[PDB]
Amino acid sequence: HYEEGPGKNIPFSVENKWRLLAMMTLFFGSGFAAPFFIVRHQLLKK
Amino acid sequence: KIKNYQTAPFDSRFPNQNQTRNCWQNYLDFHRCEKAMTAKGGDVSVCEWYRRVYKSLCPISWVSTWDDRRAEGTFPGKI
Amino acid sequence: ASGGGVPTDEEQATGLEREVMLAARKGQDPYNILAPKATSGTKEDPNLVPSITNKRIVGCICEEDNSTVIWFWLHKGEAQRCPSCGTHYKLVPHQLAH
Amino acid sequence: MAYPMQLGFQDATSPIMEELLHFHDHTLMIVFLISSLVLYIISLMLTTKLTHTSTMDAQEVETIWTILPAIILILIALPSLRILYMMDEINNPSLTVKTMGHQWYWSYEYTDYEDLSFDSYMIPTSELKPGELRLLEVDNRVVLPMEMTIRMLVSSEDVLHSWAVPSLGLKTDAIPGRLNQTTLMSSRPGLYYGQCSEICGSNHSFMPIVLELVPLKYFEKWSASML
Amino acid sequence: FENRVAEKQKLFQEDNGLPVHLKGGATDNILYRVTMTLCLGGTLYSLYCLGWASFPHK
Amino acid sequence: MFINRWLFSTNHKDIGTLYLLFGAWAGMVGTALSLLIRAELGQPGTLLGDDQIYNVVVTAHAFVMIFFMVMPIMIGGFGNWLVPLMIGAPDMAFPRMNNMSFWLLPPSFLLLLASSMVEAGAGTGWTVYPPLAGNLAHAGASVDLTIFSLHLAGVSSILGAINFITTIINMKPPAMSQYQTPLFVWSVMITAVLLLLSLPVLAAGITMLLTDRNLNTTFFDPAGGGDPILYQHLFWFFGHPEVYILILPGFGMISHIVTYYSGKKEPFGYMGMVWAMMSIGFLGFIVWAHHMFTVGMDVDTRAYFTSATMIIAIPTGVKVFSWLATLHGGNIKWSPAMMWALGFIFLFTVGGLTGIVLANSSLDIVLHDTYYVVAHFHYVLSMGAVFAIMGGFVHWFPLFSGYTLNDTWAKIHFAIMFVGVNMTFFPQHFLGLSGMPRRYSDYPDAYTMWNTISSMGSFISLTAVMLMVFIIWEAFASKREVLTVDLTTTNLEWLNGCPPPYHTFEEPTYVNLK
Amino acid sequence: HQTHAYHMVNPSPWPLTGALSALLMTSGLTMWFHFNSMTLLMIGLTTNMLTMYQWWRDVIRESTFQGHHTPAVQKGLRYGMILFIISEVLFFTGFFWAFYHSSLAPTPELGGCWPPTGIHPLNPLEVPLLNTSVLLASGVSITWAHHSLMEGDRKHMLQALFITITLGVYFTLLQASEYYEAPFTISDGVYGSTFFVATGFHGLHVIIGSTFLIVCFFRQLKFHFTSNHHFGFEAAAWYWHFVDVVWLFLYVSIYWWGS
Amino acid sequence: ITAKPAKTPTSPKEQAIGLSVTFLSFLLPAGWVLYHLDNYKKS
Amino acid sequence: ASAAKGDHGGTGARTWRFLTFGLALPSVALCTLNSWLHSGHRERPAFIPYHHLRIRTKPFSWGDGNHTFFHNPRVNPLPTGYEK
Ligand SMILES: CCCCCCCCCCCCCCCCCC(=O)OCC(COC(=O)CCCCCCCCCCCCCCCCC)OC(=O)CCCCCCCCCCCCCCCCC
Ligand code: HEA
Ligand code: HEA
Ligand SMILES: CCCCC/C=C/C/C=C/C/C=C/C/C=C/CCCC(=O)O[C@H](COC(=O)CCCCCCCCCCCCCCCCC)COP(=O)(O)OCCN
Ligand SMILES: CCCCC/C=C/C/C=C/C/C=C/C/C=C\CCCC(=O)O[C@H](COC(=O)CCCCCCCCCCCCCCCCC)COP(=O)(O)OCCN
Ligand SMILES: CCCCC/C=C\C/C=C/C/C=C\C/C=C\CCCC(=O)O[C@H](COC(=O)CCCCCCCCCCCCCCCCC)COP(=O)(O)OCCN
Ligand SMILES: CCCCCC/C=C/CCCCCCCCCC(=O)O[C@H](COC(=O)CCCCCCCCCCCCCCC)COP(=O)(O)OC[C@@H](O)CO
Ligand SMILES: CCCCCC/C=C\CCCCCCCCCC(=O)O[C@H](COC(=O)CCCCCCCCCCCCCCC)COP(=O)(O)OC[C@@H](O)CO
Ligand SMILES: CCCCCC/C=C\CCCCCCCCCC(=O)O[C@H](COC(=O)CCCCCCCCCCCCCCC)COP(=O)(O)OC[C@@H](O)CO
Ligand SMILES: CCCCCCCCCCO[C@@H]1O[C@H](CO)[C@@H](O[C@H]2O[C@H](CO)[C@@H](O)[C@H](O)[C@H]2O)[C@H](O)[C@H]1O
Ligand SMILES: CCCCCCCCCCO[C@@H]1O[C@H](CO)[C@@H](O[C@H]2O[C@H](CO)[C@@H](O)[C@H](O)[C@H]2O)[C@H](O)[C@H]1O
Ligand SMILES: C[C@H](CCC(=O)O)[C@H]1CC[C@H]2[C@@H]3[C@H](O)C[C@@H]4C[C@H](O)CC[C@]4(C)[C@H]3C[C@H](O)[C@]12C
Ligand SMILES: C[C@H](CCC(=O)O)[C@H]1CC[C@H]2[C@@H]3[C@H](O)C[C@@H]4C[C@H](O)CC[C@]4(C)[C@H]3C[C@H](O)[C@]12C
Ligand code: CUA
Ligand SMILES: [Cu+2]
Ligand SMILES: [Mg+2]
Ligand code: NA
Ligand SMILES: [O-]
Ligand SMILES: [Zn+2]
Repeated sequence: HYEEGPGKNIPFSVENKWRLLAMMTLFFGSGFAAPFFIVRHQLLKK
Repeated sequence: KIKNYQTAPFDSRFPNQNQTRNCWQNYLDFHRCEKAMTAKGGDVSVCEWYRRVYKSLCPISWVSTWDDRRAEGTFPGKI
Repeated sequence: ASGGGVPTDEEQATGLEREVMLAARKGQDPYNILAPKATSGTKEDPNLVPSITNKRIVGCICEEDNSTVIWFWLHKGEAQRCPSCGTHYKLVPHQLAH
Repeated sequence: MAYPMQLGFQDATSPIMEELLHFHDHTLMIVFLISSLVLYIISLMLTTKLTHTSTMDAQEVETIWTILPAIILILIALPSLRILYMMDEINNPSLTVKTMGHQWYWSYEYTDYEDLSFDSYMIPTSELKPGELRLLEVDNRVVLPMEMTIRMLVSSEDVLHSWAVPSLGLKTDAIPGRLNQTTLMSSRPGLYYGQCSEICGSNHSFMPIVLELVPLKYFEKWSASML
Repeated sequence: FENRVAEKQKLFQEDNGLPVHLKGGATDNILYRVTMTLCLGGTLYSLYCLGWASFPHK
Repeated sequence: MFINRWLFSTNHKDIGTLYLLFGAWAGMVGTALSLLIRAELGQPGTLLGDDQIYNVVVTAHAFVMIFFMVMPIMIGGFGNWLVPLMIGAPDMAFPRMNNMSFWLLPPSFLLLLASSMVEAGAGTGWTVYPPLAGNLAHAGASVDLTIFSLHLAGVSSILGAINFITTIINMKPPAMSQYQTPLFVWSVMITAVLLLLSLPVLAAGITMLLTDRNLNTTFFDPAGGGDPILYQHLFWFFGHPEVYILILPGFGMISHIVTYYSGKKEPFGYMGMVWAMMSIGFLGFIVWAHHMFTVGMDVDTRAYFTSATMIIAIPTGVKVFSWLATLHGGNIKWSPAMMWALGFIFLFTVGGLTGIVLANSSLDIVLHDTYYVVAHFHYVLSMGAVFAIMGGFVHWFPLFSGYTLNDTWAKIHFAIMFVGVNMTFFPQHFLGLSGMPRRYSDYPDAYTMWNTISSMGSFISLTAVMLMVFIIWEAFASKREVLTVDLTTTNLEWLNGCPPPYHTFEEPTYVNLK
Repeated sequence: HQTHAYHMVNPSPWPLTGALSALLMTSGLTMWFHFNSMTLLMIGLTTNMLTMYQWWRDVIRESTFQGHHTPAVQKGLRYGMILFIISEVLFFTGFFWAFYHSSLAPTPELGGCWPPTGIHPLNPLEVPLLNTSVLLASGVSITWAHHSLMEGDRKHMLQALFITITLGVYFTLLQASEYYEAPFTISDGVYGSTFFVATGFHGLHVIIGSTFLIVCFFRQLKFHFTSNHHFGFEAAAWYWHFVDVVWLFLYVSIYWWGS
Repeated sequence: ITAKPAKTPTSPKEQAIGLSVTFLSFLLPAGWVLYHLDNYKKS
Repeated sequence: ASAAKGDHGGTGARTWRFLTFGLALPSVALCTLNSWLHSGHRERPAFIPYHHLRIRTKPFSWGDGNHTFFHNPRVNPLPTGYEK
């Protein structure tokens, strides 16, 4: 069967709070940065 | 014979914000009246009121396009 | 004008459908399709709550038309009471594997 | 035009816009009153250690807070609708002017008598004159006679624009294939500004509207001079 | 034709812990692998094409 | 195992979880866009030096906040988590179709970011009116990608709506009438009905925009006898229901949060609250043309829509007064969630009253396509949909995770956000009465004070968004496991513990009829 | 071990292959319309059909073969299908709105009349009337098929259903013909626009519905349906009435009143 | 609500790092882009 | 309406087959007759290049980009007229 209970019903590990911090940082970070890099991308096109 | 024309008056057939038909009607009415006369001999002059209303209301570019299309055979309205 | 060739639920129904169907023929409701009928729910006449374990969630509509449902676990053992209205309920464990 | 740190409506240029201000004051008293009453009552509910956590009867009080709000809406609708139908009421204009929206400028047509038409573009910031207003000035203003009923017909030859003059309470969308009527009546001479009020591409922020309201004789001589 | 539904009920009820999309046997597996391959390959060819169309090519 | 569980799910809690994750990521994209917006308007002049790029930022901001943050969090997230638990249902009716509703959203989003990466993006507004959205003024793939993004998000929400309606109708304990379902479940069923009826009209409109762009139809093109106003009618026929769709689940969660932190067994006026949410759903289908008071339509039509729009105040008023009534004589717990909910009641009221100002076609002539509209709707999405999402999230995080947040950090986050949004949007009222257009990248000079204050406020909310991420990390980093939750007798969703097991109500609840 | 009647479904990949097929068809149309290529479209269409097959196959496996379709599961699917059909009525309503908007206020570009100057409409008494007769007939024939199944009659169900499908296909070939023969095109302004897009969506639904009936025909051949459990058949019958009634509205509106 | 004390407590030092790292993940990339805007236009 | 027939005691397959072969298919057969009668070609109309017709805002994504999908040379002109 699947694992149940705290830290186990999620698709990301919380075993290590620093590995986790990296992941949360990449994940919310990729999201927030994306628009800035699209503006960049269009400014460079012309 | 009102002449002493300032602008197209309120026409109760076209009482609301959209005045597209009003322009269009007066354009048809003029070129109709103009054909009646420039056929049966008489005077374009009796067509004058239709001319002043459509000239007042119609965008230049509409009249201009309508005129080009009368000339081309592609005018969709009945004259 | 007519003829056959079309199976029946009795011939061809299977798995849980067949189980629900045969239980209903005997007037039994093992799969909780029907609302239980309440008793007077006194100490002497408690609401009999079937379970395949030693606990099951009751929800008590204390009065007819009440929009608020009172939820609590009922454990195997002494009759518990609804915390809002006091009606008694008793767990009657074990079943299924027939 | 708007002035720095402006809070409310541009000062009323027509009697129609005069009516909107007094209707707005009306509606806003009602907004402040209700907003304040809600804020107050929240804090009243949240400032007592006294409790009543049992079931409360809902009949009597639900009456109060449907009838009262319903009366307030009628107090607002009444004058809202008086003003709507007053605006619509038949005027008899002395004059018709057409405006065509474009990417990215207004074209004007005065064609009651002569074939008068010109293009109206925003003065670039690098070419402003001392005391001219950034993004609001145009090369060719819309000269119009003050104290007289004018009919504006609005349209476009490309995409949607919208022709607005906040001081006169005017906004009429500019749609290709369509001629929208509106009526304009400045109680006063001067310069009355507006901006394209429907997103139309790259330069939507930069195709403004300037009305110059002068007496008839000046208007007639202007028109003659523009042919 | 004859009614072979009872055969199929036995096959699909066989207690082998296989999920319903694989329980028919080896063709279920083949068809799934072809489906998922077309989907994942198509999605990467999709990402390539967005790549292509994101930069100007007169 | 990871694939079978997270790519192949048929579990309502795991899919609720994928939704909340997706929503939270979209929120970041949505937020960055909103800061580019307010950066450009932060001092007079041009920052991006390209007012098509600005137009693309504004368009995407709205698409992302509406379709990728609010709807997936409220309906996909809180909906799949809570609705099955609140009716003691073992899952949703169509638990595999439920998984496709979720996996349609990443593709939908990939289409939107493609739209902004190809050509010059879609600088159209989220309304996407033609002819600007047409194949002349927006030649090339951008607008078509936008249309196809909306198609996939559309299918996702229609299939989801069928799933919630079926689930809430068919999967209650046999003894539970609809008048024994909690108000959050009501909010989702009524939302789902709106989605069922409205999205297919949008699909029609935008499909007719797709054929005008690519198959030489002329639905919206005068040259072929078409009419751009037609598209406006089809879009707004969806668009008004859409805004009630954005807030109804909000109302649901506010009702539960205020009840709970008032230490009450029930909200005041349950049946009145059902009535209100149903009246709001119905009326939300006969008011759409209040988005069109300036297109040139007949006075009588403008008087009907003015009047029909204002009616909605009454049922909405019964909800607001009923929430104050729930607080009355409460044993008030000043939890972070209660703070969000009290923020909601106030800011939503403000936003709704400026709505009532806009309802008057007369005033709307001067206010339409100004920042007074932008102020109205940010008071009811960025202090309404957002405040109800925060309140819900801090309230149910322990149920979803098994872990508790730091309540002090969370009160701090509330305090920063409240100042942020009020500093960002209150001044926009002034910008609006004084006639600043919307969809502008630069403004006449008089508008600078309020644009500067507004842009500064946008930054105070960035600081809250950043803190939020840290706060969620701290909760998972520290691992304070939940023990006891009060009021489980009137909050069935907590009664299987935190987190609840993968499979709940394998044995249905027992409910007597009497 | 459950003691409720509802269906916990095995983990499925088909939701994911569905969503990706959606991405491949939409990005493939974009590729087709704009970058003159069909391969993304070809692939998305294929995976979509592959998805559709394996998903509904699994539903057959789950129901006919594993018996997870209790009365409760069946009551749910009923609601599901009614709700799906309602969503399709609102979709069509969008096009009727379009049609009525354009035709009730014909613009100057059209000559200010309906039909537009230069549009020579189809005689509603010719193939249109035949088409109407065919769909209504199919409505009768699918009702006979329904009563045959409920009465245990295998041969007459298959006969009634074959007939219903034949008529389905007949309508489809007729419509393909009058599309070829029509003197106007999708590009003949808003007349061509409303006409081909509204009837073209109708045509698609006739094919979908026909396909559904054919699935029901083959399942009946393999004896999947009992006289009392046949929801696949009712759903197809509901869909088919829907398609029929949409056609009556198109006939009355576009072909007749719009002529 | 009630809860167990943290299984893996996160000290002030540890929060300072997580907050610092969190903020920087948001600010550096945006800051890089906004700082180089001129460089994108003149090009 | 009752329509005008009769019927309606019990509701059998038998009745609906009656209507299938008694009313439905006969109606289809009459309308098929009535159609394979007013068919055969018709006076194709004088081409006029009206601007509200033969719309081209973008080439079609097939053929030479100027033919509609069910182009009939016989009855569908291009924007420059009928084909040789
Ligand atoms: C943000 C900067 C504020 C700028 C103020 C400018 C003053 C300088 C000129 C000093 C004065 C110069 C004299 C010039 C007179 C011009 C009169 C005019 O043109 O007349 C038109 C004016 C009339 O409006 C006013 O009379 C100003 C509005 C003030 C409303 C009350 C708020 C007071 C607190 C201020 C903090 C605001 C931020 C938080 C507000 C919270 C959200 C509402 O403009 C409006 O029409 C504003 C429309 C706003 C609609 C929103 C309705 C909801 C209100 C809720 C109140 C909650 C209670 C506070 C409870 C507060 C607790 C948080
Ligand atoms: C829900 C919808 C939504 C939300 C949340 C927002 C949020 C914000 N909006 Fe939005 N906006 C729109 C919908 C929304 N907006 C729409 C529809 C338009 C019109 C578009 C058009 O004209 O075409 C618009 C237009 C618009 C303009 C006008 C552009 C113009 O006319 O030129 C501006 C300018 O200030 C603006 C600013 C902001 C700011 C500063 C925020 C926020 O920064 C305020 C602070 C809020 C947040 C930062 C919320 C964060 C929430 C999360 C991250 C969720 C976390 C997830 C979990 C906990 C699971 N918006
Ligand atoms: C959740 C989202 C949401 C909600 C709930 C609402 C709610 C309302 N909205 Fe708004 N609205 C938007 C989102 C929303 N809106 C968006 C996104 C736009 C424009 C988008 C665009 O153009 O891109 C918009 C635009 C919009 C316009 C067009 C303005 C213009 O473009 O010119 C109008 C006009 O009437 C309007 C009105 C209202 C009204 C009357 C309500 C009512 O439902 C509010 C009712 C609530 C109250 C009234 C407060 C509570 C009641 C009481 C305390 C009782 C007492 C009250 C009285 C006596 C009045 N809205
Ligand atoms: C623009 C024009 C303007 C005009 C103005 C228009 C006005 C429109 C008015 C609409 C009227 C609406 C009223 C609403 C209520 C109507 C009646 C309620 C029906 C009902 O609820 O009755 C029940 C159901 O009956 C049922 O559906 C009905 C059962 C019917 C059976 C009796 C019929 C027998 C008569 C002959 C039948 C017709 C022939 C059939 C074959 C025809 C082939 C072509 C009770 O059934 P029962 O009687 O036990 O037997 C059932 C038969 N097996
Ligand atoms: C290019 C265009 C081509 C069109 C293509 C599409 C067509 C759709 C049709 C599909 C083909 C299917 C046809 C089926 C035909 C025969 C089935 C064989 C069985 C049979 O012969 O059926 C019999 C009756 O049907 C019978 O006469 C069958 C009767 C057939 C009816 C045809 C109609 C004939 C019209 C002539 C008369 C017109 C007058 C009508 C006016 C009055 C109406 C108001 C009864 O059977 P049974 O005794 O109960 O069986 C015993 C045990 N089962
Ligand atoms: C009897 C019908 C048979 C159908 C099968 C045949 C062809 C495939 C198309 C079917 C799909 C149906 C509707 C899509 C839209 C328009 C097509 C209209 C129907 C049609 O086929 O109309 C033709 C136009 O073809 C054209 O351009 C169309 C070219 C094909 C375009 C591909 C579709 C692109 C649009 C997809 C949008 C889908 C959005 C759905 C949203 C889902 C809900 C959220 C008419 O031919 P013509 O030469 O103009 O006139 C005849 C003159 N002799
Ligand atoms: C050239 C050919 C091109 C063809 C490709 C185009 C698309 C084709 C789609 C055709 C539709 C096929 C649907 C097949 C469904 C089969 C599965 C089925 O029918 O499943 C049944 C239940 O229905 C259920 O789930 C309900 C099933 C719901 C399906 C609804 C289908 C309609 C919607 C299709 C998509 C619409 C697209 C619209 C585009 C704008 C199974 O239960 P029963 O029948 O009671 O059996 C059990 C008994 O045997 C017990 O004794
Ligand atoms: C321009 C191009 C755009 C393209 C977008 C296309 C989008 C998606 C790709 C299509 C992938 C579909 C694949 C088949 C899906 C079948 C769904 C289905 O059949 O769903 C059923 C539920 O809905 C029911 O009945 C009834 C509902 C049936 C829904 C049929 C799905 C078709 C989706 C078409 C769009 C819908 C909206 C149309 C209106 C505008 C079954 O529920 P499950 O949870 O599976 O099982 C539960 C078990 O108890 C069964 O034993
Ligand atoms: C169902 C009953 C509800 C009751 C409310 C009324 C609703 C619908 C029916 C009304 C349709 C006809 C109305 C007659 C009045 C005038 C008609 C008219 O002419 O309306 C035109 C367009 O209507 C058009 O297509 C309108 C097209 C129809 C749009 C209606 C929108 C509602 C659709 C949703 C309903 C759900 C459907 C459920 C499925 C059964 C508007 O153009 P004009 O303004 O004339 O421009 C000419 C100018 O020169 C004048 O200044
Ligand atoms: C999220 C998904 C978003 C999808 C975005 C939509 C874009 C889909 C466009 C597909 O792009 C294709 O790539 C081909 C190569 O792979 C191109 O070859 C073209 O490029 C070169 C021309 O210089 C040469 O290779 C060829 O001659 C020429 O056909 C081709 O035109 C183009 O259609
Ligand atoms: C709206 C969201 C944005 C909110 C505000 C974010 C601002 C936070 C600042 C973080 O940004 C950094 O700022 C540096 C400068 O302070 C930049 O270095 C730049 O300048 C340095 C010297 O001034 C050089 O060493 C570097 O090479 C050069 O990249 C660097 O790239 C950037 O990451
Ligand atoms: C009758 C019905 C349900 C009562 C019940 O079954 O519990 C109740 C629920 C909500 C009630 C309504 C709401 O309280 C809103 C309105 C309040 C006014 O006092 C009367 C009319 C009013 C429109 C009410 C009529 C009626 O009492 C309603 C509609
Ligand atoms: C094969 C089967 C007889 C044996 C059995 O019932 O399985 C019979 C029953 C009904 C028959 C079908 C129906 O009569 C409908 C069709 C009639 C056509 O004349 C031939 C094909 C047609 C599609 C038939 C094929 C086949 O003979 C069927 C399917
Ligand atoms: Cu022109 Cu905006
Ligand atoms: Cu609205
Ligand atoms: Mg506008
Ligand atoms: Na700027
Ligand atoms: O709204
Ligand atoms: Zn009780």
